[PDB]
Amino acid sequence: DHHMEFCRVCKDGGELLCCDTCPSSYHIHCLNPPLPEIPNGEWLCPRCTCPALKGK
Amino acid sequence: ARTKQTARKST
Ligand SMILES: [Zn+2]
Ligand SMILES: [Zn+2]
Repeated sequence: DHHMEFCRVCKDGGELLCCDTCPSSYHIHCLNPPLPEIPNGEWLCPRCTCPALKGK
Repeated sequence: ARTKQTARKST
């Protein structure tokens, strides 16, 4: 596998949402909008979901 | 969206 073996939030290795763009691992409830189940399609972690790079 | 299941802190 190519992402963390536990939720970056909990350090718990439950069902971890494999960020489609990066090796970040989270529980669907350790996100901003908690999910009742793993999303359909391209899911990105909070780290990847920032469109505006705050260079300043 | 993908998911892994490894070592969650149940034990
Ligand atoms: Zn978690
Ligand atoms: Zn990511």
